[PDB]
Amino acid sequence: RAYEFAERCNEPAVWSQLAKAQLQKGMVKEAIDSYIKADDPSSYMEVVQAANTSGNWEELVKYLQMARKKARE
Amino acid sequence: HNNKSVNESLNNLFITEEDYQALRTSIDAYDNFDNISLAQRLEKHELIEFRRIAAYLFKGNNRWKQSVELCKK
Repeated sequence: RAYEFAERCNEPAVWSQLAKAQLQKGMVKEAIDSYIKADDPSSYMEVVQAANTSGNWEELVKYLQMARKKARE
Repeated sequence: HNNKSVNESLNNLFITEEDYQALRTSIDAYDNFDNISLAQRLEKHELIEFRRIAAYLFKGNNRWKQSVELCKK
């Protein structure tokens, strides 16, 4: 239901909450799609920490490439 | 008054009566119902108008790149 409610509306906060929920549920692969539509570079440390728990180095590359254009760190 | 149960009952009655005009009026005037289950039920009604209304609901739920592939059949 949360995915459909997020598809109905359009707000980066909802996608950020969905990403936090997926991280709490351990869905690293589904957490990148929750940041692509949100473009939120924050909380990248937790995403990187959770990426080590499950090898998903195919979508995190695009997430970091998009965050590079938002926070030059 | 946009009641969820009343909307669902009217949609079920329109499905039973094979009506798609009052269904169009209901989906255009009100949206307090589960569009996904209704679309999944309409796409299996073997009629063209029902699957068109299902694709309309799918595009109204901002489910882009999905309703087009569904109606492509």
